[PDB]
Amino acid sequence: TQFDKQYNSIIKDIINNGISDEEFDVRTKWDSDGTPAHTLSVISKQMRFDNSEVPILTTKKVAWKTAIKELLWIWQLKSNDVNDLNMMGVHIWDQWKQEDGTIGHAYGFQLGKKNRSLNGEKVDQVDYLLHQLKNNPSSRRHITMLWNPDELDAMALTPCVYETQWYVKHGKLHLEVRARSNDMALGNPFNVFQYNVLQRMIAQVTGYELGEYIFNIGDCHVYTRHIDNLKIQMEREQFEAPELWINPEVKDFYDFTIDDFKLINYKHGDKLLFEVAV
Amino acid sequence: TQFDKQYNSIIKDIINNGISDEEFDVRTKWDSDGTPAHTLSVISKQMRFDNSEVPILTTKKVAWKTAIKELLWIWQLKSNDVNDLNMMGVHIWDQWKQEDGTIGHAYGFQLGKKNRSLNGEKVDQVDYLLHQLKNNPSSRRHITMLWNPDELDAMALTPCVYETQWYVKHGKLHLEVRARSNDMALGNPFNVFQYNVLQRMIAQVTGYELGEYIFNIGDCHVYTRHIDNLKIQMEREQFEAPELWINPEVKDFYDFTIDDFKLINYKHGDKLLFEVAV
Repeated sequence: TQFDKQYNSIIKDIINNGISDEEFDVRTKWDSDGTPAHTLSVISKQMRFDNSEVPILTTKKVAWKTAIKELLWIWQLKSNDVNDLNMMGVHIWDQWKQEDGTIGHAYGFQLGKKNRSLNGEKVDQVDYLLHQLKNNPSSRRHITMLWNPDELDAMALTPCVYETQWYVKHGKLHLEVRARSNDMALGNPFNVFQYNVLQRMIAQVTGYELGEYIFNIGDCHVYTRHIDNLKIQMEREQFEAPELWINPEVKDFYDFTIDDFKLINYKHGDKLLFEVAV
Repeated sequence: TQFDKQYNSIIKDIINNGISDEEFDVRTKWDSDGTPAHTLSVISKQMRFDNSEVPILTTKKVAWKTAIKELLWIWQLKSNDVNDLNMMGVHIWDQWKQEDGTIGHAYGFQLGKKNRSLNGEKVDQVDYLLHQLKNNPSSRRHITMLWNPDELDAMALTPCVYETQWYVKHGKLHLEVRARSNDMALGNPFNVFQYNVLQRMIAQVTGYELGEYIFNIGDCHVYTRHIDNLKIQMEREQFEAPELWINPEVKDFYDFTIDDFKLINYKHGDKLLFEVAV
């Protein structure tokens, strides 16, 4: 399957055929020097996997544990409170916390709203999805959406991976996800691994085998100063994918904890430091 | 960039590798005899066009005028009233008409909700998008969304082609659209033409040239009794694409009317009758 091979192909396309945003007055700067941080981009890319391997990069280490913590905060706890994430030892969302400690009506807040009728009760997007995957498998509407048009102005940030659609065919659960934009050096490897974990989780609790995993990206971009590191990274040895052990005893989506996941035999290349933009 | 070529490739893939829904207790049946109407399907397909020609089939006639009428009702009038569509002489939505004459809070209703703050006024998704394409071209969030999670239960039908993402690069306006599901025989040709017309309208009024046009589909299906006719279509002669004249004098999106569009030199194959699935 291999994520290293697909990722390298998309990166080489951006480097070779990407379009620069030098024409625009960009709002991002390099923190080492205050100069404008420009990117090269391409539109509409897709990565697809058969699930014979965990989609994880071996040419650099992906921060797999943090990826799963963030997934749990959004999908399982359905929280918009950065303090819950701090308690899991995660600090990457601190910059976005509002005066009240939350990120607004974004991400987990959207997955927690009880806005769907089911069995005469009001349930959220997640519980609705869980029920429908088991009881109405052939549905052409198994979708979750974080891009709520009525609440965009109340979000501290708008989500990048904002939707999923699921399909059940012949006992297999297929997942397709979309990101409206992705920084290919820093965000993409993290997001691709993270949603595959979500697919393995839900398939386990709904009773299905793993189908295909498809990850779509609208604006694929890489910052110009990251290009040197990406070129090094593309010449590195690629290892065999590691195994992801997920505790077999978990039967309920809300019972999973960070200790129920383990990556076995994860070999990867040395650390590359990427200049910060923001 | 014949759409005929790309369409025929997808259809062949479905006929050959498609998966049957015979395993499920389908709720659709054939009009002629009441038996269950099953389908073959494939997941996640994509068509891309460079806009050098109008994406329209020539192996059968597409209902181009009706497609533009429904587009204006949803995007320009932003109406959920079937009576408005009947006045333009269109009846394909009558079956979904609720007792108040509307389709609930779907389609046009979502595009007309004043939910975004802009310059001291509350504006809807379409005016917000028009403003942003001109004033914040480089945005990674030029998205419209009809899949509003808070209102799915208030919709008489959930939309098939439910989202768009727009990109502005080097003076060109690219459009990416997604359908969660598409009946490939009856719905896809109509939907693919209809959204390209929207691209041309919007580019004309915002002052950009035409970029790429991408159409993504999640569950791609064809009803089994439609197969023979599709096999016929595939062996038919293909003609050059017609030119689409759009009135050069319209400067405001809200000024376009049906008489501002004319297809010229549209040659296509003879009529094929497809069995109705209720």
